[PDB]
Amino acid sequence: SVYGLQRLYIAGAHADATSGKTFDTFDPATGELLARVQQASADDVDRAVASAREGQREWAAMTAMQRSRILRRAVELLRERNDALAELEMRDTGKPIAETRAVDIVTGADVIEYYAGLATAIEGLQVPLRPESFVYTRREPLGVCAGIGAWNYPIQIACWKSAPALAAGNAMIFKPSEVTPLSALKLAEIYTEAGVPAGVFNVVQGDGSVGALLSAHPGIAKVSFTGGVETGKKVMSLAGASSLKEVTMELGGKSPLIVFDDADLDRAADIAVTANFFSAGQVCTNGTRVFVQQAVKDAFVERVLARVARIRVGKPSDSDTNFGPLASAAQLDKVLGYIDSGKAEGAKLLAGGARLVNDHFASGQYVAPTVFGDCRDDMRIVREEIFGPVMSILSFETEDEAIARANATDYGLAAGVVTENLSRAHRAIHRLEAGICWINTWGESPAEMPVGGYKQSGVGRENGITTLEHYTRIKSVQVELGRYQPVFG
Amino acid sequence: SVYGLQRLYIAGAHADATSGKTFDTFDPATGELLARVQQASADDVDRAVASAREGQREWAAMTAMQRSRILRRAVELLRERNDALAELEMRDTGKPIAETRAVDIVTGADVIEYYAGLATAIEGLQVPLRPESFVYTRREPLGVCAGIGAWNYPIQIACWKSAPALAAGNAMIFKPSEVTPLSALKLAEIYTEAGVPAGVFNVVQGDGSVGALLSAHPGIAKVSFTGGVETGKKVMSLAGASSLKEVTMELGGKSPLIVFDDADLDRAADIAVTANFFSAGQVCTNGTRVFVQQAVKDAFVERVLARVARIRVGKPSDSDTNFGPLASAAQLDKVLGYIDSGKAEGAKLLAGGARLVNDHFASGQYVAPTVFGDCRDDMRIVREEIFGPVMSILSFETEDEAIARANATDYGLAAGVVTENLSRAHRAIHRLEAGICWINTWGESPAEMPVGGYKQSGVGRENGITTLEHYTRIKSVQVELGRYQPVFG
Amino acid sequence: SVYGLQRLYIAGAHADATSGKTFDTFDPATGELLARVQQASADDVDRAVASAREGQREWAAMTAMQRSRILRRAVELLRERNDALAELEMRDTGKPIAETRAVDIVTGADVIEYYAGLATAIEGLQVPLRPESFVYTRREPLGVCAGIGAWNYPIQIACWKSAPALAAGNAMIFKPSEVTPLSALKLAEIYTEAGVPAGVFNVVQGDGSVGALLSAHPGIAKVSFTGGVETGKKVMSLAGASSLKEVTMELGGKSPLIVFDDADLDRAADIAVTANFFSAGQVCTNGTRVFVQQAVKDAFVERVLARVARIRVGKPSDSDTNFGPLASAAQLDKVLGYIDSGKAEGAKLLAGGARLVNDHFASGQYVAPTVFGDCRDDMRIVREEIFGPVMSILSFETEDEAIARANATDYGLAAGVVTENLSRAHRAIHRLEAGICWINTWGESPAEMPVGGYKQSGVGRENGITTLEHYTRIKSVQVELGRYQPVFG
Amino acid sequence: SVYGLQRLYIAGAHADATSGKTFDTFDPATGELLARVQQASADDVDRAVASAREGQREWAAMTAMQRSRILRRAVELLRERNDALAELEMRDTGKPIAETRAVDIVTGADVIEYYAGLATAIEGLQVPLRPESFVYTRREPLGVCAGIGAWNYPIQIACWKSAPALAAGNAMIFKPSEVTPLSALKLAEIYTEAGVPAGVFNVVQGDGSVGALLSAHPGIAKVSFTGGVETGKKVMSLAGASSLKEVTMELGGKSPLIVFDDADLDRAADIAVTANFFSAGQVCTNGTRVFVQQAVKDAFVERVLARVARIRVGKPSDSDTNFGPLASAAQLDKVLGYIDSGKAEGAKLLAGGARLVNDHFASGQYVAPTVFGDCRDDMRIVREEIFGPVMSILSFETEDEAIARANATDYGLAAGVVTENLSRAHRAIHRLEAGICWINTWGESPAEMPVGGYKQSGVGRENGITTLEHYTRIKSVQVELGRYQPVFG
Ligand SMILES: NC(=O)c1ccc[n+]([C@@H]2O[C@H](COP(=O)([O-])OP(=O)(O)OC[C@H]3O[C@@H](n4cnc5c(N)ncnc54)[C@H](O)[C@@H]3O)[C@@H](O)[C@H]2O)c1
Ligand SMILES: NC(=O)c1ccc[n+]([C@@H]2O[C@H](COP(=O)([O-])OP(=O)(O)OC[C@H]3O[C@@H](n4cnc5c(N)ncnc54)[C@H](O)[C@@H]3O)[C@@H](O)[C@H]2O)c1
Repeated sequence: SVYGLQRLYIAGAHADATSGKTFDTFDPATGELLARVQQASADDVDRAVASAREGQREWAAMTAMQRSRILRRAVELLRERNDALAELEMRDTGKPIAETRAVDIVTGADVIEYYAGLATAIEGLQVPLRPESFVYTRREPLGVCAGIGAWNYPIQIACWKSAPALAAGNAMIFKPSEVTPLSALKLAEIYTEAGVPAGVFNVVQGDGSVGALLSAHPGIAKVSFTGGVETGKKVMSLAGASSLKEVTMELGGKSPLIVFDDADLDRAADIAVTANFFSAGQVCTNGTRVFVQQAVKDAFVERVLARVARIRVGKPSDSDTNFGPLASAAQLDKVLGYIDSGKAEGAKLLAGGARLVNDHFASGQYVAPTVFGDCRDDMRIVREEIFGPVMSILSFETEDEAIARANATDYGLAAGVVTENLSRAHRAIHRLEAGICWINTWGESPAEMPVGGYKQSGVGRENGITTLEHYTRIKSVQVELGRYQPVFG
Repeated sequence: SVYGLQRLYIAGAHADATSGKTFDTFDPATGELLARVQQASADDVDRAVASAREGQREWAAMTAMQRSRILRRAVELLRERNDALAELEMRDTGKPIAETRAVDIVTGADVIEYYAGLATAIEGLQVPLRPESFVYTRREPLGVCAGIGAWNYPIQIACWKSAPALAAGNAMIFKPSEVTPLSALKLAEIYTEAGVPAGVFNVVQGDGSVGALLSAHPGIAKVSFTGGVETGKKVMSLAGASSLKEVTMELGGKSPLIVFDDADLDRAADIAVTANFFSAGQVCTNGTRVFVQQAVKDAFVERVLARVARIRVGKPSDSDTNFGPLASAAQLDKVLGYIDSGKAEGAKLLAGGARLVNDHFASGQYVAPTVFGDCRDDMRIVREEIFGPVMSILSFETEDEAIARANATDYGLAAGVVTENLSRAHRAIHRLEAGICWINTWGESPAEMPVGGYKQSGVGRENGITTLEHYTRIKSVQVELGRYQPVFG
Repeated sequence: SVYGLQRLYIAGAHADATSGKTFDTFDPATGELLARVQQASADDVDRAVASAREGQREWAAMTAMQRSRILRRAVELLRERNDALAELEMRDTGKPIAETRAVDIVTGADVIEYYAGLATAIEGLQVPLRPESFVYTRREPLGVCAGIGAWNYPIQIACWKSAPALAAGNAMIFKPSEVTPLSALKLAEIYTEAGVPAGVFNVVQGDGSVGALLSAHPGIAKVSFTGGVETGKKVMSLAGASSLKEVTMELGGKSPLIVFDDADLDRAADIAVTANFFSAGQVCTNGTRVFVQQAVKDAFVERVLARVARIRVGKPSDSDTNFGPLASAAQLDKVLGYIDSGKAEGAKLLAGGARLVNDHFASGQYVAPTVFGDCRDDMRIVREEIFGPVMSILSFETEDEAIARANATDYGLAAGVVTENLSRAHRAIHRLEAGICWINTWGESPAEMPVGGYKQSGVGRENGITTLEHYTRIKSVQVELGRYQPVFG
Repeated sequence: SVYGLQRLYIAGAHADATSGKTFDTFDPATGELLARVQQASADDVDRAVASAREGQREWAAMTAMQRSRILRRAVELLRERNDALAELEMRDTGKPIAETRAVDIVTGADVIEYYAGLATAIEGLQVPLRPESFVYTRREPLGVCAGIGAWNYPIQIACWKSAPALAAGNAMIFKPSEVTPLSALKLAEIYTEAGVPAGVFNVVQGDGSVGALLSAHPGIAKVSFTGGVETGKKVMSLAGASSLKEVTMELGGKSPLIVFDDADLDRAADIAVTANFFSAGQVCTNGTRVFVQQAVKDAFVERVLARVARIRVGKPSDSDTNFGPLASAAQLDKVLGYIDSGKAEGAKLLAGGARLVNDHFASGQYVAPTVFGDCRDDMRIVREEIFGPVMSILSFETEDEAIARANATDYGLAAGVVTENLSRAHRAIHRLEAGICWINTWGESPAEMPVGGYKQSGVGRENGITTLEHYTRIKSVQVELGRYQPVFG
């Protein structure tokens, strides 16, 4: 194996698990074994909670500025090690090195940096009731938080969950996806090197059974989960049933991109291609239902296909590549099944549609960038999240029609519109039932911008000032300065 | 029956249920039948959701000030009808008319009044990213919210759940406790009279199975529940597993009141009595573990018992009464079982301890105000919420000991201290793991003050500005004003 | 006279001044004497301050909700008396009854209503420093505030200054313009009837020398002034030099309206006419420099002139009138001098340009709606605020040129653009140096929206949540719970 | 001279003035000439404004995080150079090296660090008006700001004024006191080294005439001033009269320290000594009216005198010194004049009272730590700020008396109480008319805590989130998405 045996990270050090079990992580471009990874046992999760409880006490007793400085040092280390971490993330995920060098660590560190600076701005309120009595609130740490990661943006997710948790004075136990377990360990080392106390960021490893141990643990105050809707429902159920934990969930989507007849069509085609094929289509917010107004449909499709034909499919370790394999064979099987469904249900295959098996591609999990035209709302590929590089193009006649069809889903993660018109841009966005909305762009997720789902695409939010506040619990304190008037007299 | 046949309230009118089933509500002071009440079916809940969806559209399309004015009119009607509603609430709950006339409707209307004024102050954010792009957020209504009530403060709970929901532009379907189904229908009539559109406040009736219909319904965006911890775990589980609803939960407690050696002991005894015997002990925030420092224990207990002996136990319809029956026979059986447990495990009975069965008391559910001394942390009466008039007095030696023992519970609703010392008052409160904290007072819950539980006593909060914010969902809108730089070039 | 002798309003009643001096107010449509008005002396201002100090104590001692309810009662009275107050305001100002019935009292009451609801939401902060110490802030009333009014919106200005001051717990002494002294006394009667304590809203009367008495008085904590830039500089100077008062200033402008080549030209012409001729041109925020892109200049001008020709100039007491006289002979002389200047410097007269003196118009102060074309940036009519019905139309070629020329002024009150393009609308507004910015509309000033000037057009803001915050002063309280470590040991 | 010829700092470099004039700065411990400093001319101030305008454009066009990183680098440099800057500040001010090494740069950098992290959290609002229209606000930089410093905390004041100004995207032109001109130049170098663009922090030098050039300059948007009340009144007057600048002022005080009969008397004596003799008494917030309740007066005075006798008066360059000379001969003359007044008016001299003239002290400006007892409210030393090491002790009988006498002043900067009682601590502080209030401590000014004066002790605030917001101006933007309804039709 490339990276050897990897283990748990508890109490400021790498540590042997006590399960007697390991799992494998692979390079999905080559099938090379990257590491054997020890799986945490229930005892290990218990120990990680005890460790986090102890570290949280020391961390929360520091001043807000002491925490700020330590997180700022972690940011420095992430910037310094960006390229090395990007190489590891590329190996583990299959995403192109051109992506992991520019996006994954950059934006992960961006959010740690943002919350490092805001760690001093967490304030309660004060309000008088009368001259003799007033109320103040404290925003106290929750305690020990759990984060459960997905495999498409492993280190970015670890950063985005741990940053507001740590900035607010919590500890976090993080479990990466078993598909991509490696970079979370590097973040744990960096937090320790930056000065984070032992236990404040612990990493446990394993499959969903280890995630369930975290969701059920009575010593954990909050769970933050990124993954599929079916798993999210199990997590929220168990986290609530076990000990009434606070919950945040980010759960995938079938987000609509609406290209109006007064769109800039070059802009629209660029957006649609980014919104469907970045990270080989494995992005929760991807704009996978592309609604295009009839009058510009043919011109728009011509532009999309010309851009899709120029995608540089290749080895993700090659800097010239901008589209690589999917992250697993299970991914490839599911995506190819959806492509079969689209063909069977009468969608028109306009580009791609098959696994690449020539030369080195045969050793990886490569599916061509795929575009279906003449799609209908009742098709499986239109109704269900594919989580791969499959664009569905749907025509519409009127603005009201596009909005109604865009909203006719139980998903609600993202939405976007392309139009040059001032009124249409805002009025359409205001009617779309999604938490993350883009006008004349797609995909950017600034640290300042709260992101999360409507409907079954999630609960709660990440990023922005509001998310830092949601990693605290409110204590209201009423001070009575006057005589307590007896109620029983 | 006193009040006749009572039904559902859907789409601005009373309406027949379709379950084929009814349940009875009684006067717990006399056993008189107050009403036969129709139970909602699954199809009735569906109809209530469709009605709420329609009303929510009209309500949200109004301006914030239009909603504010209508809620202010509802406040006027609640003030005008205070005494008539207080009589109804006294009949249904058994709480003294002296309480329901001064507290239940007054404070329910107080919170509607507060949120009416704040309905115009729900604001998103704006933040620039660069000259070419900026973000704004919208705080949009969730849609249809569900509220599930408890029987100890029926109309107050209905007011506190519906006020922020309606002010933020939502509709609410409310289910009162089957023990106290009557006053919620009066609130629904009042909202309609005040100008609330049909469907914006609907009432369904029934036992826990009807509450579960609401928690599972895919058309409901949020559930707010008041009740016991074990029911709350079931609700949060089903609400999350069904459709990833947002959840607020207020779940009872075993709140500590710490009387220090430098407390004003008259103040402390007054607080302890209020904190244990108001509403015949049926208050979630009651200070039912009374910790008293050894040096003042005997003097404190003497003062407590002198006040307990002056409690005016009697018919709740008599204005001179300040302590009446419990709300049901099941409540009485549970409370009497706890008294049996306390005696068996060795707690010293200092006052009360038995059912009152002389003269008219035999026809009601009356338990004497009960005080146990020499309690231990391991006793069932100290570990478990009794939800009746049973005070447990525990001695301690040191401040560190009192704080450790106060925190050694999975509950976390309220806490309080009595001390004349500036440093001790705040330093102790800051270390107590509870959401609702009182210094030299107990029990007041101003509209401005967020209230809710730590640990297993709750999720989320009620009241205060922050609670209005959590009856909206955040939509982030990024506006790109410049060229979209192609990612696939 | 129509309304008789009018006096001061101090300590909850009308009261004789002690200056020995009076001044007259006239109806600018007819020259009829409306009232003889007593002028306040320095000793009267002292008495008003002592009265305000006493009333402020009672008012601030009330709860926030008590103040909220009283302000809401004042709103009810203003709505009930809207038409009678509108008639008075039309007589005193000369503005059409169609305006005063729909705008002046409606929007004055709108802002009192908004702040009434927010009076309960004034909150300080709390922030911990370390376990042993924390800070909270109080937002305390300033004390006695002064408001100085202008004659174009007399009762609206009185409402907008007094509403945040009173909601925050202050008293206010208000001096209306000597041109329009009457409606402020009616507002003072209404506040008293609504339950405002004696002294909380006092009215003094007189010219600028009485305004200076308020600005200099050592017992006044803050001055809010509406008026011309040159008077404002005198007020802010004296307010600061006398006792370091806080200051809010709203000072008029020369606001640009930019009509782009992709504007809806019917929309643009409607906006331009409203933005220049409402209230006979006597609006501080009027868009009196109308920049029009060359390609649409002729078509835009044709539409403007067609609308100007349909303005209904007439008696302001007739409901069919939508354009009446100016508020005084001094105003007319100034406006006519500007028209003379524009003609001399070469501006092309397109409409209007002279006093109306036929039939009844001869008895009033009427100037025709006037439009100049082919204007230059160096013209006096383009550089200087006219405060009358005189539109200056300026052609431009490029967007960069329009923005540069729009910004090339020491004014900075308002600005606006007309364009159908999403990018242009926001990018242009973000570059315009004005506090009040409109896209595809003009003139609306919602209670939620902070309004005020950049550069020499003002200091501070009115309306919105932030303005309520600036009618309080911050007290920071640090609580030390631990040992004070000696600095001199 | 020790440091040679020092000059202006404009456009990223040291620069020759064009006045032909210099002034001298001295070491007040020895009379050694530290530097000749060039005085800025009017042309130099004009050039500094043009430079600041250009640098502000580049600085504001950066992202908030780019500004944050550059300010964070400035903090690193200040930490690295703390001891060297502390030595310079000790030479220029006369304050003990034990103070300048621990306080002046530490807390100056603390505030830059705080605002560096908050530079990303400056947000406007968004609020809907109706489906067809919404408002958003921008918080835009003011532009070029001016800061005018005092000599008691030269580099700390430069940091505290420049930090929120720069974090919010402004440039600042700073003029240090001519008594202490040196360390502001070092801060300017550090900002440049950290990456601040040329012109964003410029330093001009000279006496009050140069300060007046800044206050009058039409290109400056805001003035922030620290100094005496008489000068503050001139600054606010001229800043308002010239161009309606925004103004912040911090202006000295006569702050009361109230020692109650239930104070910890050792704590109280420690506080009183710190609050009167730190920085040789040259602190604006010093607690120079020490009110002591009669029952503890003698015990309190005995403790104060014992601590005063242990003050280590000596050379400020000696690390063992904790009390050095005053900053100038003019200071010494004024302080000795006040001491003469106290003696003449009958105050009892309890400690100190004279200049130290033995050995090396004769070459410095040394006044002994001085305590007066049996003071009265009508004494000059009690009514007027001395700005030197002169404590006035006043006895009182009742709590109401102490509060009334504490408030009977036109000052209102700080106040504090010493008491062990919870109720008394808060109820007294809530009644004291001062912006900066301390319970059982004195003098700490955390970055999170807004600080400034009531009454004639100031306008506006420094520090806290609120001050960052006051270095922006609000632009409200109304977007109309629907049809503009013609007003003239
Ligand atoms: N503020 C609070 O935290 C608060 C106040 C009042 C009561 N309580 C708690 O309520 C308890 C009362 O117990 P109880 O057995 O009479 O009532 P409960 O807790 O079982 O029921 C409360 C409400 O939930 C409904 N319900 C019951 N089972 C449900 C289910 N599975 N799904 C959905 N809704 C369901 C009930 O019909 C009722 O409306 C007290 O012991 C106390 O702990 C809490
Ligand atoms: N919102 C605004 O910015 C706004 C709205 C209305 C009017 N204005 C301005 O008001 C101007 C009207 O000019 P005007 O000469 O008739 O009135 P003005 O500006 O001189 O006076 C306005 C008010 O200030 C008082 N006043 C006058 N001199 C004073 C002094 N030295 N100290 C204190 N108060 C003093 C007046 O009595 C009156 O109440 C218009 O040209 C326009 O620029 C501004």
